[PDB]
Amino acid sequence: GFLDGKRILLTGLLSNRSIAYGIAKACKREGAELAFTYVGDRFKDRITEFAAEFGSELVFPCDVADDAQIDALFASLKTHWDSLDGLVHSIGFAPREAIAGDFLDGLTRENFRIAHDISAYSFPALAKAALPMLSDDASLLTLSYLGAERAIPNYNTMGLAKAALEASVRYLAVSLGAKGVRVNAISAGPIKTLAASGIKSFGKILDFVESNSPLKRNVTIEQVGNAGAFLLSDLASGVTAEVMHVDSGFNAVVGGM
Amino acid sequence: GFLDGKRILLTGLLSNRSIAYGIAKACKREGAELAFTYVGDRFKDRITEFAAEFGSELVFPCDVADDAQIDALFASLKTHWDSLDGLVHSIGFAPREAIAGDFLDGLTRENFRIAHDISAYSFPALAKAALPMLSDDASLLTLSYLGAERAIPNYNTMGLAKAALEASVRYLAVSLGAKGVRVNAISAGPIKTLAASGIKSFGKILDFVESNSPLKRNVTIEQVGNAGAFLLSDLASGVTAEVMHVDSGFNAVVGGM
Amino acid sequence: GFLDGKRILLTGLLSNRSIAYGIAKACKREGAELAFTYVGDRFKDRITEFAAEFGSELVFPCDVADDAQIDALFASLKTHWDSLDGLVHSIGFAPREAIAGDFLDGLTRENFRIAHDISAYSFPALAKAALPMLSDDASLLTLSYLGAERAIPNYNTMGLAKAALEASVRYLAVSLGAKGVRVNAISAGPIKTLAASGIKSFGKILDFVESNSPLKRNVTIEQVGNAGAFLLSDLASGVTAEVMHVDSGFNAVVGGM
Amino acid sequence: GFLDGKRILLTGLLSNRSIAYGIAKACKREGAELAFTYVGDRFKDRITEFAAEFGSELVFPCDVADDAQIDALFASLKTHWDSLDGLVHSIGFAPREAIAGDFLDGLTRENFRIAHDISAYSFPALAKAALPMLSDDASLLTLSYLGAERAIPNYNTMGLAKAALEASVRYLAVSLGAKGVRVNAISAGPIKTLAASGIKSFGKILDFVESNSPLKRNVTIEQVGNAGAFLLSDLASGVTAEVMHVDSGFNAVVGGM
Ligand SMILES: NC(=O)c1ccc[n+]([C@@H]2O[C@H](COP(=O)([O-])OP(=O)(O)OC[C@H]3O[C@@H](n4cnc5c(N)ncnc54)[C@H](O)[C@@H]3O)[C@@H](O)[C@H]2O)c1
Ligand SMILES: NC(=O)c1ccc[n+]([C@@H]2O[C@H](COP(=O)([O-])OP(=O)(O)OC[C@H]3O[C@@H](n4cnc5c(N)ncnc54)[C@H](O)[C@@H]3O)[C@@H](O)[C@H]2O)c1
Ligand SMILES: NC(=O)c1ccc[n+]([C@@H]2O[C@H](COP(=O)([O-])OP(=O)(O)OC[C@H]3O[C@@H](n4cnc5c(N)ncnc54)[C@H](O)[C@@H]3O)[C@@H](O)[C@H]2O)c1
Ligand SMILES: NC(=O)c1ccc[n+]([C@@H]2O[C@H](COP(=O)([O-])OP(=O)(O)OC[C@H]3O[C@@H](n4cnc5c(N)ncnc54)[C@H](O)[C@@H]3O)[C@@H](O)[C@H]2O)c1
Ligand SMILES: CCc1cc(O)c(Oc2ccc([N+](=O)[O-])cc2Cl)cc1F
Ligand SMILES: CCc1cc(O)c(Oc2ccc([N+](=O)[O-])cc2Cl)cc1F
Ligand SMILES: CCc1cc(O)c(Oc2ccc([N+](=O)[O-])cc2Cl)cc1F
Ligand SMILES: CCc1cc(O)c(Oc2ccc([N+](=O)[O-])cc2Cl)cc1F
Repeated sequence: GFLDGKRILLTGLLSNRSIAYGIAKACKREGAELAFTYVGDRFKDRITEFAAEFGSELVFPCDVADDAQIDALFASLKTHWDSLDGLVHSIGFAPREAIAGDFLDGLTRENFRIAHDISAYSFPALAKAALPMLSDDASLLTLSYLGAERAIPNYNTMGLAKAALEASVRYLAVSLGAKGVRVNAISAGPIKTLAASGIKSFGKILDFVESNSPLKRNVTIEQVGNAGAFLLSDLASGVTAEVMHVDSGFNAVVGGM
Repeated sequence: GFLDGKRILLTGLLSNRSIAYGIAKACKREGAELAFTYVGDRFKDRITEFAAEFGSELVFPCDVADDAQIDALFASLKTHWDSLDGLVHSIGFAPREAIAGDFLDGLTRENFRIAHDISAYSFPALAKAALPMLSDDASLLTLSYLGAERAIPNYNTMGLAKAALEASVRYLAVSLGAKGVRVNAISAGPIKTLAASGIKSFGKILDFVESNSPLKRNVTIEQVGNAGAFLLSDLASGVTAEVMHVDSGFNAVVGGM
Repeated sequence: GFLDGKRILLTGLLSNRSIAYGIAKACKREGAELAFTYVGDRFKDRITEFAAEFGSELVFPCDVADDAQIDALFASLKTHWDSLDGLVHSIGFAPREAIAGDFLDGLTRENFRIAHDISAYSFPALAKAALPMLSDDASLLTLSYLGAERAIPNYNTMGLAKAALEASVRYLAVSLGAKGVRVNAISAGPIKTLAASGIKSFGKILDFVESNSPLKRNVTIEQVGNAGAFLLSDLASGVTAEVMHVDSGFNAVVGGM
Repeated sequence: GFLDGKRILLTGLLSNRSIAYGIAKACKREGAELAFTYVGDRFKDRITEFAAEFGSELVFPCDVADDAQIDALFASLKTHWDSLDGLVHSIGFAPREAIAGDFLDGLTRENFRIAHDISAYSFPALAKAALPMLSDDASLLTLSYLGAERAIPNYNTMGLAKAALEASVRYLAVSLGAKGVRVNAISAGPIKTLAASGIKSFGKILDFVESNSPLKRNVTIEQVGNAGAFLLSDLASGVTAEVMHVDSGFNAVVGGM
């Protein structure tokens, strides 16, 4: 495949419906060797199962809230891999209040801090900790959503955080690009993942993009996965600082009228 | 003037070159009554002078790092004003490291947190604390910069924070808009303010927009001020969730070639 | 007013609901002297009435399909006015087929040509013919719509034409900016004008932005007019190459979900 | 490869440095069968050579200025191919005057008409003529440039035309998407093609993106080609109405300062 020999670390694989799952499958299919992170010892066995699914026994703890775990993640990976060619950042969190109902009602200094810490800061944080072992053609990929660009109901503080995340893509691209490293995001359409249970009225968004997107269909983790594999590969050698929509074209319309 | 009888609170007036100074002058010129905030008792007298300059004796402490000062700000203002028609958010900060040289070198969890806390969170925080006394036609205005949209050298972590700030404009507009309140930003071009001493190679950016902007000239606080007064006024009744460039058109070109 | 002594030529005033009507009223209110164009002798008397409404007896024929009328327009104006400070381009047309139903069904080389000729070319064409008599602080303004940025049902070929029009704003700004002349567009929300009778399901768009815009209300020609007056004035001295949304913030949301 | 069995028609292959050449190579490499168009009998033999290079004897005349040639193109192709899976639109033209020096100096009704006719109209025109034989998973791809989004020196009227072209991508995506067909553009960085000899100071743009792009290098037709192959493939099943930058990230920075 077009990722033959590429070694890629994936965060955020929580279930078989996770976006990271779809990316993992496409990457493995195209020849990559994979490693995975998880959060909390309670989940080690589940991720080891998932990892086995993709021919991997490389799983490491990483709570991105903790500097020590971020550094220890790459120290551990480094015992197995001399170089890292790909990093998939598929991680996000905000307190339920901060993504329910009215934007201001859920706004507190702490809710803001946590959302931005986990959902935005963590991406350039992992990039920085990974840097010493990044191959010169490495590719860093994060996941965003249209709520970064336009106000979407309930998304609220996550929208602010995703806006900072997309900006981080641009600044990381400049910082790491001289070396040859690329940094991109996929702005994915809604997909029924575990995280989607967080978003109130996820169902309504889903119906709405099915009915209004140019392709008149929702995207799948297979589609987001294949797009991700492309960006992580040398096929996308000329692409950096890009936020690529993989959402059936929904971002490009005004729907519902 | 077109702000006759409007009552407007301005943050961020640090000197006579501050963007807030220019906005204040244009607002006063157009008939507004003004109030001002300041940071630290060491600065109370300077701001009282500035305020006197605009026919005001209404100055209040507000360090946006402190929830208690934010709430006390509007409690105090409320003893003088029954309603608030305008709020100017002209406040920003990042640790010098986070805006010098390479993006990653200056990246730390704490530098990130502080930049976003002060430069982004503070805007919807003030909006929320002001809400009870906002008139139905009130207008909230913040200041951003092109580094939010595109990577600019040295701007670094401030770029991430300004990206979150512009997103906050959109979500605030939805939250406060039913009531009739508008929320906008001006993305201003470079202006030799005290804050600009922070940015390394501010001089180079300045020369570059003078030479490459369509108007072949840098903007002034008078120009940004007049634009701000417009947005704060009923003239801009149909305008919300907008990031308006007041930068001699520089954002719209690719210059230097 | 803030347009005291400015002399401004307005195209596209077809009725008292025209966007140009609202702009004219705001400009006159702020002190401008106005002149108007019309299309076809059949309409001379109606426009003279409208013009009288704003204290003007300056009306001139200009079908923008005809080079000769464009040049004769400014030759005639020049007999009355030594200089021109403002130009309002509020003109658009596509064959009904090209804006009904499916984009491709209405697509023909000729429909395309006409839409772009009238709706896009005409703006920089008038700018070029006006140039010799433009004051150094003159301001050129055109009207666009969100269909330029995102696909909207039925808008079709007009969307392509408005995209070219907004690009023309940027290139005109660079061409005319050295001299000091500014060039901008207002992307207006839907307004029940005569032109709106063209757009099938204008009613549905109208309801939809009322229900989904942050301000939960449609814009008025008074609002678009005041925004236009601002851009045409020295208040907007720092603003060029800008497409300003005056649409109750609708562009900034994803609505209907 | 990931285009196994896909049948793809490419326009605009003029030389071995053409962007279409690079796309053709990547498509053939990934398993596609190709067909080609050319302009003028004088060029039939050159394109037959090029086509032989990619294992093809399918070459057809198509001057996009001529409706009859557009329809005859697909009638002819249809004698060889039952279905069409991919279309590459890599065609552009403006009179030299319209892309030299000042935007207005080169502006004439005819120069405008020709640029938009050839560079924009031709894309949805080919899509419409191809429609009856398009497979349900077909993918249409056109080539654009950053001058569509921001004013670039000399690009002038081509910038207006490319703006209309990118809009056409969005409207075509909605029109053809119900069927399942995708429509996208690649906004490519500068590449020393025959067409680039048109652009005055192409050399300066080239140096400038090498020095300022995040990757600090210019893109190649190999890079644009691989990106194109991806978009034309089922790998990009979730991607439509997208303008993908393949320009070393240059669009995402403000350079030169
Ligand atoms: N699901 C969607 O519709 C969607 C759409 C667009 C964009 N995005 C984004 O895709 C990414 C992946 O989410 P998903 O949809 O696959 O849901 P998911 O629940 O399957 O994955 C989310 C991941 O976030 C991780 N996470 C949360 N806090 C963490 C922490 N402190 N440290 C490390 N990891 C942490 C979880 O472990 C989980 O694996 C997210 O960034 C999300 O915002 C998702
Ligand atoms: N100066 C520029 O070129 C420029 C350009 C574009 C955008 N912007 C922005 O304009 C706004 C105003 O900055 P300026 O250029 O007028 O410089 P300035 O130094 O005159 O104003 C900055 C203000 O930030 C305030 N501030 C910092 N920390 C604070 C805190 N914890 N609590 C309350 N206030 C605090 C300062 O008191 C000061 O008044 C900023 O948001 C800046 O990012 C500035
Ligand atoms: N009405 C809306 O909702 C709306 C919304 C957004 C943007 N825009 C735009 O605002 C502008 C004004 O339209 P309107 O809404 O006020 O409708 P309108 O019918 O009142 O004005 C349209 C004008 O186009 C003029 N026109 C058409 N062909 C012409 C030609 N060959 N030469 C000279 N003039 C010609 C007409 O004379 C008319 O005055 C248009 O550009 C329209 O696209 C309109
Ligand atoms: N070369 C670049 O740097 C560059 C950069 C960004 C975007 N784009 C675009 O890429 C596309 C391809 O151009 P290129 O760079 O490969 O140069 P090119 O000269 O190799 O290809 C241009 C093609 O335009 C075709 N063409 C012109 N008029 C035609 C007509 N009437 N009918 C049919 N075909 C016609 C030519 O035959 C030629 O094959 C163009 O659309 C160009 O605008 C090019
Ligand atoms: C609306 C589509 C959508 C967008 C997303 O960013 C998304 O991911 C998350 C959403 C919320 C949280 N949280 O609050 O903990 C975490 C994540 Cl990872 C899921 C989605 F369904
Ligand atoms: C480059 C133009 C420019 C943009 C700005 O946002 C700006 O404002 C600040 C910049 C840095 C800090 N700080 O680090 O504390 C604070 C502020 Cl308020 C000044 C500028 F000169
Ligand atoms: C949908 C909102 C909207 C957008 C517009 O541009 C608009 O103006 C026109 C629309 C169509 C034609 N025509 O085909 O002749 C002309 C004009 Cl001037 C009206 C609108 F109601
Ligand atoms: C500046 C980079 C660049 C952009 C392009 O669109 C490009 O293609 C063309 C440019 C001009 C013409 N013409 O006038 O005939 C035709 C084409 Cl196909 C070439 C480029 F070098």
